[PDB]
Amino acid sequence: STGSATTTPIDSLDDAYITPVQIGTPAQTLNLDFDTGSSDLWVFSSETTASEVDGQTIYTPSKSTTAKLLSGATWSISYGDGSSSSGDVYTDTVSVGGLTVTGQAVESAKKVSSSFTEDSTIDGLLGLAFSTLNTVSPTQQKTFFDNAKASLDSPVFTADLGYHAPGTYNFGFIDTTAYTGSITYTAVSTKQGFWEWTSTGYAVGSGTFKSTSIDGIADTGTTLLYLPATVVSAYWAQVSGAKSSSSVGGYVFPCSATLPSFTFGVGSARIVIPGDYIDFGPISTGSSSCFGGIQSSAGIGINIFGDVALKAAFVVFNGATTPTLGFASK
Ligand SMILES: COC(=O)[C@@H](N)Cc1ccc(F)cc1
Ligand SMILES: COC(=O)[C@@H](N)Cc1ccc(F)cc1
Repeated sequence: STGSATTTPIDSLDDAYITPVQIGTPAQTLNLDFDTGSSDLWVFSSETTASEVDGQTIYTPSKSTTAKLLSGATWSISYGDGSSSSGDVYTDTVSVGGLTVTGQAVESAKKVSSSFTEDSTIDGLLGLAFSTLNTVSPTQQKTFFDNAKASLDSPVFTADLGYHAPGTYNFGFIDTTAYTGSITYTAVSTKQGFWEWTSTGYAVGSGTFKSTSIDGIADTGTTLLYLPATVVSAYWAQVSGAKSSSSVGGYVFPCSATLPSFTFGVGSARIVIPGDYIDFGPISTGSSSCFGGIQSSAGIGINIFGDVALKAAFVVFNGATTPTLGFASK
């Protein structure tokens, strides 16, 4: 089997991407944020505290003839920005782009933090990291990909995120028309439960490539590219007037600037992020200070190849017995 679904930016900055997901019988379609940096499929629901729902579409398990309470199971998750959600668990039929999993754990939110409530475009998350990170207790549950894997034509999914435009998540096949050149594959560490890999270096604009190992994760749920402070300083030094602002929370730059590209290495291959992908617009409405799309990871504890990086590539998440990642230009 295979599946193929379009993923759409939630706003004009590509803050995040939503993909329609069919849950239950008859189908209830929710727009979920496919997250390769987490392993829970959770949704706004008829159980979510009413004051914490503001425009999201909800899953109502009582209206699904295939929903079953997973007795005794609860979940609770906290993310990198400090947001969080928690609740109980149903199993139900879940389909993405024509690919159907029966008995998928659908984690129903009883509580969500304010950043979730305040975003009306995200109806929940669909985790695509390794199932070892799933938070369901006392019986950990498998991700949608883990459940689908054995049925797929090939045990892979691909992320093809658009710049200010829709893109595609495919399951079970590699669309050879969706990229240019060849796909370069690179080793993955599954020890921490993420798609963790090592970039071979970087370049700023037309500058020389610096060969240096940068360990990080391929995170479709993260908006920005978070890299070591040395790398980030080298990038922003090429933008006149750019500076790190403690009050704003990162590097800002004059909105009048033209940004240089940023290249990252994948083995001997190179992925080029155009400068425009690094512009996240005014820090507040009407400001002439703009927020940068490359930021320091120093306060995180790991480097994160988020959407800024991934949208410059066609990315293969190869879930074979020994997982690997593939990157191609496009
Ligand atoms: C960090 O929160 C999220 O990822 C979601 N609320 C999506 C989102 C990300 C950034 C932003 F400026 C607006 C929305
Ligand atoms: C740092 O982790 C992240 O931000 C994503 N991997 C998870 C995440 C996705 C959407 C959202 F609204 C909040 C958090």
